[PDB]
Amino acid sequence: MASMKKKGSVVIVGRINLSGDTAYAQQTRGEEGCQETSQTGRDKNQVEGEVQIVSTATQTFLATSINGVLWTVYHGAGTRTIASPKGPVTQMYTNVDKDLVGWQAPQGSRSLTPCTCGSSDLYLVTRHADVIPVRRRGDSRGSLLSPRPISYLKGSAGGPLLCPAGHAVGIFRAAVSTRGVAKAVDFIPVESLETTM
Ligand SMILES: [Zn+2]
Repeated sequence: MASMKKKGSVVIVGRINLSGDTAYAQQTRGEEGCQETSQTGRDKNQVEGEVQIVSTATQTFLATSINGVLWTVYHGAGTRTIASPKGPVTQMYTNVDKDLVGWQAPQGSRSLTPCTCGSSDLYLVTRHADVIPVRRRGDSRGSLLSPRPISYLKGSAGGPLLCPAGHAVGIFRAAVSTRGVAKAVDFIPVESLETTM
């Protein structure tokens, strides 16, 4: 028991910048700093924007701020704390059944607003900063209008589905693939987030 360790914190290691006419990924922490920060839970880096790239020891994925909470998928983060300026921060919300977790959003981050457009014309934002058009087909599913290999969506879970105006419609959870090609996406709708809150 003396040698028993705690799980590391989730660490913010970059962001998906959607502020211009061009989407792009930025790294803010390399692997050494990520490892250190995961162990201490102390992250003194300034966080900015809506969509963060987060990492554990085994996965790199996305987390999206909506209504002042930084949301991601349970299959990425599990029950982990997130590193912060004040030390490790415990989850505010944990729901394995929805594949959804959330922490209070980092100081200096920006939150997306939930979509009030009633829009079914969506855009998926990926960990590689691709913006992929998606037509919504139900509460929690949409079809890719432009096929991608499923490998191209690796680490996009936790990122947003946006409406044409840039409002949050949902959090990407998982893709449906045929012969390696993603044809549809499953997501956690923003209403489900609101209910959890
Ligand atoms: Zn909207």
